[PDB]
Amino acid sequence: EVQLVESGGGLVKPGGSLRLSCAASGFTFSSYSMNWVRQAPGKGLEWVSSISASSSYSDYADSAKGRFTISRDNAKTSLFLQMNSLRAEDTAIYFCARARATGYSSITPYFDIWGQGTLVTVSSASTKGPSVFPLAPSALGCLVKDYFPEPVTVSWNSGALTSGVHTFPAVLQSSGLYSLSSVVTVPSSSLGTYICNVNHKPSNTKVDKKVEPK
Amino acid sequence: LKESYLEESCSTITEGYLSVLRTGWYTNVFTLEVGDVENLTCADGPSLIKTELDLTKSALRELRTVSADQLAREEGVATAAAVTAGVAIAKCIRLESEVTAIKNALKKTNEAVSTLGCGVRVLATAVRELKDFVSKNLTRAINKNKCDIPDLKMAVSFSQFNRRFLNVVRQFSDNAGITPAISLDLMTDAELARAVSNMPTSAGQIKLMLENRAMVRRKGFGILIGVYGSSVIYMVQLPIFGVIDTPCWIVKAAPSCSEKKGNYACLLREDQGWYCQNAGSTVYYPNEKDCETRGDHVFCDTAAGINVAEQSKECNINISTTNYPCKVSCGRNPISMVALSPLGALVACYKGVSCSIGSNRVGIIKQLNKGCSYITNQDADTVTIDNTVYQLSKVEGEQHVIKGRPVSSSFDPVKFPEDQFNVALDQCFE
Amino acid sequence: SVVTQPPSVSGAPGQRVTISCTGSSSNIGAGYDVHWYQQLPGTAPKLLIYDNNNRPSGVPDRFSASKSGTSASLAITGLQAEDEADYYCQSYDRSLSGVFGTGTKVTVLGQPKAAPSVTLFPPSSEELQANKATLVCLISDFYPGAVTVAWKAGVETTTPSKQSNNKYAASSYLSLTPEQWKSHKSYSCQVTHEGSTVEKTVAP
Ligand SMILES: *[C@@H]1O[C@H](CO)[C@@H](O)[C@H](O)[C@H]1NC(C)=O
Ligand SMILES: *[C@@H]1O[C@H](CO)[C@@H](O)[C@H](O)[C@H]1NC(C)=O
Ligand SMILES: *[C@@H]1O[C@H](CO)[C@@H](O)[C@H](O)[C@H]1NC(C)=O
Repeated sequence: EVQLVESGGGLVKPGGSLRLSCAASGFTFSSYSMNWVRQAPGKGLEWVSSISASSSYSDYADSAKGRFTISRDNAKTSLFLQMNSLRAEDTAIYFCARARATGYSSITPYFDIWGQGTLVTVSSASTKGPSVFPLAPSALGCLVKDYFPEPVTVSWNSGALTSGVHTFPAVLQSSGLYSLSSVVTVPSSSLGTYICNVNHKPSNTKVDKKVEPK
Repeated sequence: LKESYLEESCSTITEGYLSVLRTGWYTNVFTLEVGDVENLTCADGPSLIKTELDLTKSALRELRTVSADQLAREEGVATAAAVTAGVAIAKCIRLESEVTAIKNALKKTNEAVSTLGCGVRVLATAVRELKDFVSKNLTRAINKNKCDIPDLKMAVSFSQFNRRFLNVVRQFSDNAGITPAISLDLMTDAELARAVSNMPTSAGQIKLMLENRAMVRRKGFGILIGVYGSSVIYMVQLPIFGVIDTPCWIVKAAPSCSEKKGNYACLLREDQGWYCQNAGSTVYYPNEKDCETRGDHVFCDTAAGINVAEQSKECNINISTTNYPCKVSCGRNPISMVALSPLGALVACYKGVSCSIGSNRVGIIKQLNKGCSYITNQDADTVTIDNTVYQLSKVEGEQHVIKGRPVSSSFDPVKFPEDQFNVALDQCFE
Repeated sequence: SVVTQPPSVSGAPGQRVTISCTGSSSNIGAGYDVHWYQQLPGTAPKLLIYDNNNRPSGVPDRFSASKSGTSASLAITGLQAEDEADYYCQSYDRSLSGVFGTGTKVTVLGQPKAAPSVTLFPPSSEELQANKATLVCLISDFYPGAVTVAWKAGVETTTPSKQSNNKYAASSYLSLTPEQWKSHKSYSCQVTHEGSTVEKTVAP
């Protein structure tokens, strides 16, 4: 089956270096030009670099020029992106893509196969446990304030309150840390107990706060 | 480059070539302005200007006739495909609205991009030197049909400014409106560079094309649109190489025969020629004329290819593989010949011929034994069969051999079947 | 320059909607073709259109596209719920090489409009004890998913997400030093959905 599988994504500090690898299978790898495309969180697609079937031609976006070097090994059917001098704006999901070009009226490459992408996170921040403060029912919830990295799960009443609950998306602050909120709607007569179950698997932290009125 | 002599099949495979495959066409339309030369005459007797004027008038009258025949008729696999596509665009430009649009967009400058009513985006180029000379210089200096003037500069300039037009008329008359290639008269080197730059391709394609212009002129061609007044309108098709940098290889082979007391049993690989990877398909070109080489780059036409299974390449490792029906031709009639490969030569020496390899400074290096021998271009400069001398190339590369008893040595010449052409290796045994 | 698309397009199920792709002389105007991709949330982009107007094998005929001069457009004729996604146009630039359009979110309006419910939570005493103060304005149960929330500095708002009941929900956070909460008499978060503003205020 035609498949591309990226690897090598992880956390890195501004000025650091990472090498991404794409394992290609299911097709004649040496027949195709290959590309890297990236997508910052909540942003649009951005072409990064290309390499020709036998590495004769390579090209890079202005942002990657000098810092990034694309390469391939047709023997192992693998593509690689060497990223150096990484900055925070390089935080993105990096996709590996097979290119095609009909070459009838122009040479305009399209990308017909994409890998699922690996996440590259560039931050001066380090893994941090979350601090959970309660949202006072006076709609009840619990707010996680500053944690790192992003992965964070919030349940209520050990999963009993599965209906009537929404865990919001996280927000990155100038601090470089993350904050989430989980809300619950219950009868204002059912006050007299709901517990806010939180898990920051990255830091191996599990907080179980309870919500109570002022 | 890397060449491997396959001893079991008296064949060679040379690898390390890089594809440049033509996938499309870029149209550059030209408007060659001749000017009102038909409203000029020389009533003076023989003269230099008179000779040039009559050549220009006749060339322009001949072009209107080659155009009429061409229009009547229009209303190698690659050459046939190319012409069909060009003639379709030519019929678009031949419409009255498109000509005037092209002429209008070219009134302010000598070059403009235009999108035709057919949706084809073309470059238009004005060539005005001949009309400008005729209107701003000749028409006036021939005041009263007096052409025997003592200026001499006028005659030289007239000859200088009209030869491109004359050469264009010759090419379209000799080829019935469709030239085989792109001469310097259809498109100068400056115009070719301008068009190559205007193409929607990549900077790499642009360098490969500008470093291989002669190859570009051979792959492209020209089509006469027509004569609209004193304006000659023609189009040039420039190749678009949409598939590039993929691996290609060439297979050469020669007859491999065993012999038992005058009876022969012969084997010949029938899969010779060029192979190029093209997007999950291997493309095969049986005519080595369909591909031309420039260093590691091999230029071919995607329209002339044949798709083959990727397992066909295993005939270059084990012709007797069970994973693909390697095509061979068998028979009891040996053929002595030389098959030049990029880095050497296969020599097949049988029956009553004399074969030797020679040096350009020493002469005969040695006599060759009967059967198949592989000669590298570093061991010899020439191979001779009887009186025929073959010159080896001077290309450098890696040479390798895949040793192995020739498959034809297993055949029994005594009672060997009749000549089977284009069959599987198992069908040759019996 | 950059290839621009409208940020959002919306239509009812069964409606035809169009997505424009505005290029320039160095890309589409230079003779380069336009491709289109569809990206569902969480997944890799999928090829939707190649060479201006061709559909790959697994693309239904309700998608069509075209190119004209220095622009292109994608048409979805008869929106279906599965067509809600992000769509990107793509070409090649003479100087920037591979270029992607800014992208368009397509919403399929398969639900009636619903006004948002706003519950503003004040800073917990526990947080003030940590020398920190954050006001959490929570927006909930609204359709469609697009809202502007206001308070100036120290504001962090999440883009509208989708909760259960297929309705949308958003959240915003104003971070102030504990002194600043005691300084003012009241703080307020104003939520605007479909030109309608909802204001909740909190006082120390
Ligand atoms: C064309 O030739 C006629 C007759 O010689 C002359 O009177 C007229 O001026 C010429 N017109 C042009 C096109 O110059
Ligand atoms: C052609 O006419 C131009 C008008 O400016 C003149 O400068 C040029 O020298 C002329 N050429 C000849 C051959 O006289
Ligand atoms: C070639 O293929 C045949 C059949 O698969 C196998 O028996 C043989 O060992 C292989 N090797 C050679 C060089 O004959």
